[PDB]
Amino acid sequence: AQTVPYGIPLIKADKVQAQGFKGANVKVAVLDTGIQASHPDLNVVGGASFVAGEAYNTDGNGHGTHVAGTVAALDNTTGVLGVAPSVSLYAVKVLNSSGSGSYSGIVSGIEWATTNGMDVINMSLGGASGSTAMKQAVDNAYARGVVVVAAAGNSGNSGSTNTIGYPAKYDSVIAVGAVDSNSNRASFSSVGAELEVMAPGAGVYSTYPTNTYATLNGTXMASPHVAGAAALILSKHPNLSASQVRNRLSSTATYLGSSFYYGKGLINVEAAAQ
Ligand code: NA
Ligand code: NA
Repeated sequence: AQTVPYGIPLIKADKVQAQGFKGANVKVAVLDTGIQASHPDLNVVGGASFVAGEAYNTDGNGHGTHVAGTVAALDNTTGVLGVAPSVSLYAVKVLNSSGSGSYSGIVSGIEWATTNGMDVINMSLGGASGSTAMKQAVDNAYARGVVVVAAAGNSGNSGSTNTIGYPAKYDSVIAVGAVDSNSNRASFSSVGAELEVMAPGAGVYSTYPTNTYATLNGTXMASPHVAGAAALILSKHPNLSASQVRNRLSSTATYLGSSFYYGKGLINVEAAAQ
């Protein structure tokens, strides 16, 4: 009936859901291409669109629905199961159906999340360059107590070259890498002095536009696993500042190898929310 993607047990998330920690009442914004609100295995509680011509509750591309799915697909008997099934999900469309969006459209997106009280902000987007405003936008969301998690990048390792992208590159933002189901790092995963943790990214199955589920690859898939893990930790220890949460994710991580390719290693929501 319900499929449990490899990532859920990979990061010990299933152990936490067992204790009864599902991330209920935690507000999480997915800053992506929108979310097919009508998907049965998903429940968007609200949000906003900073993209012209399209509401936030529609996904013209598929990316946003897949990512939102990894964070909180309903713990029911249909489709998949997400990392934090009881999270209050927010669709913040800042990327058009082509998967591209402006610095401003994104900054506005981040601005809305903080002002509207999201405890976690997920950004599975990024590019070769950043912005003075974007930098400011994330440092404040963070100073304001939100957990900003972003995708590291699908730029492979170009030697000793830093392929980590923005917004990830910033220090107030968590740069997530990608591992397969074997816990080995996936080839597309970006390498850099900023790679912070690794989460499932290869062959991630989740909800997908027009009431179905697909398998995709990318650090974009890795990212909603830590945003999902932040949610469980916060549901367990509510009065935990963003920094404490950030620390327990990295600190407790399962070492796999060199931090330039792994950061602190694979995550372990169970050790983290301890
Ligand atoms: Na489900
Ligand atoms: Na960062």
